[PDB]
Amino acid sequence: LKKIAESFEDPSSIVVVLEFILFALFFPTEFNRIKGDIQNVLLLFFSRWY
Amino acid sequence: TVTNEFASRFRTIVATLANVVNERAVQDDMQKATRSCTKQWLRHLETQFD
Repeated sequence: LKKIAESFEDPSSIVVVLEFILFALFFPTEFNRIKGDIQNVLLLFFSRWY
Repeated sequence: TVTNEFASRFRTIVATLANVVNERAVQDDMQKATRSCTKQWLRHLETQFD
């Protein structure tokens, strides 16, 4: 995955999450190929929000 | 660690102070805008500390 620097302060940051979801939908295969590197971003989003 | 424990402790401290400043603002009927601004400032502190 091309690196994504996101802190997830403001709720608008959800854009990034939605991006991945769309990428999971349009390109399930490629997403399967990069989903760990995606999970590093989501772990930040989750540790921040939940 | 994926996550810095010192930073996470600062997130808990800040969550506490946030609910504190909030409880004050509702006690003093403070305008929603200024409250959201104090919260955005606290979140920013969290990202900075992280």
